[PDB]
Amino acid sequence: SAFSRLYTR
Amino acid sequence: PIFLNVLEAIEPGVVCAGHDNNQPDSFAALLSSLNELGERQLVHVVKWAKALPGFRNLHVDDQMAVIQYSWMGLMVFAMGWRSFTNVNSAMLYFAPDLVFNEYRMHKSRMYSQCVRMRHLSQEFGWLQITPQEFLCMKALLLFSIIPVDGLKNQKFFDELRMNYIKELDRIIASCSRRFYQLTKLLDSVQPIARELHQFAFDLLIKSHMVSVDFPEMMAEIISVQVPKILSGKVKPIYFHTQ
Ligand SMILES: CC(C)(O)C(=O)Nc1ccc([N+](=O)[O-])c(C(F)(F)F)c1
Repeated sequence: SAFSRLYTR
Repeated sequence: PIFLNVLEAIEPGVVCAGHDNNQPDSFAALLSSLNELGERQLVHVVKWAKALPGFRNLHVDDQMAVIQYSWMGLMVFAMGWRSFTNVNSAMLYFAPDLVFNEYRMHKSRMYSQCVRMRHLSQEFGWLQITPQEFLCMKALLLFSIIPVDGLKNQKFFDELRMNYIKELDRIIASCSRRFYQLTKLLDSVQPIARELHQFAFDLLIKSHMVSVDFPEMMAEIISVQVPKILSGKVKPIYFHTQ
């Protein structure tokens, strides 16, 4: 997900 | 004051929408700007939440879930405070470049929600909410909406919510009367966030018909997470009934 990609940065 | 020191230190700064104010207002441009501002505010909410006392104790999937479910209420409550602090609630201060007078409230097709947000803003004044109460109440809003089927580690969420409630009791400490006032105000956020979720959802479904742009993360969250709230699978935690 785009959110999870952002979060896991 | 270690806890409050941290909340002050992590509080986001100013976030702009990028709206073109040097053009007559239109529904499509106002809403495309609100959507862009919502994406930029979500990035700041992530950085803020990750830095909260105890938040990293939650399961990572629960950290992500609670941010996505609570984002709209967090944004409503912070915008109501900016509106009170910057313009004495005379307009809705979404951003320094996105300030809604009543005409814009009407033009946005979100008029009822906006009036309810202006009322919330006024309450900050009426109830003499302190900046420290504001910061503790906003943090508690992160921990105020969850799935009926349970979080991955629900017990760790319950403990962290309880600790935030304890910090609010310590800030208040006549204590009961104030607790009643603040929890009524917190509960009032939830129906406004409910109505904004409904509007956002409906707008996404018709967005091609009305020329409104949604950024990728906004379109994902409104299509994947928001409908869990609208369909009653994810529910607020109310203090009063409700
Ligand atoms: C329409 C939708 C999804 O863009 C939206 O509700 N955007 C939005 C953006 C920013 C903010 N804000 O707090 O500054 C808010 C709101 F929380 F006030 F309502 C909504």
